[PDB]
Amino acid sequence: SNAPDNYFSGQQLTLARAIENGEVDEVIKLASGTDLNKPGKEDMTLLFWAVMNSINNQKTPERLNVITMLIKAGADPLQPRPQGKNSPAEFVLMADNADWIKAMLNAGLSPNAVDKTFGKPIIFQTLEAKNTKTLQAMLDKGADINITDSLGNTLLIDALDFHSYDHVLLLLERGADPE
Repeated sequence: SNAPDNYFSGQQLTLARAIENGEVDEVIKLASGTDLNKPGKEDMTLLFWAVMNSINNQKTPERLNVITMLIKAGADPLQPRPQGKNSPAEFVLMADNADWIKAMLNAGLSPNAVDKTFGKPIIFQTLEAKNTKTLQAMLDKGADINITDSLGNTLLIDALDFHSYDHVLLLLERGADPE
């Protein structure tokens, strides 16, 4: 049957079970003596495991706090996956709401962070979301609204180019430099 044992063994499996249980104090305890960043099987990581298991109407605030506590303990929210697949922070910036990114910003994720594969500001991932909530979270936490990619494009230029009007209008309302 399907269980965290699909991905993890040993001390990582013990911590994956505490994550699955939404047990914040036990996660805090186990994290110290667990390799937080070594992938398990199928490229699964403990932090991706915490993002998946947060989707539960039981103990929801505590399950978001498990994400925060894993990052404070040294789980890397910017760790890439193989073959150019993205990090937990980049992944949750495309989501329909900002609960995940807020849990990571609460653990000291920089709103100006760049990805470790390509060096792109992770805030560009918000332009892929269906609404402006993750961009609002990053700008609210003090992201540079005028940060550029390697070719000098801003969030505003990219949003205009794709006709992502809701993102354009939020960026303008927040004072994004149009030149």
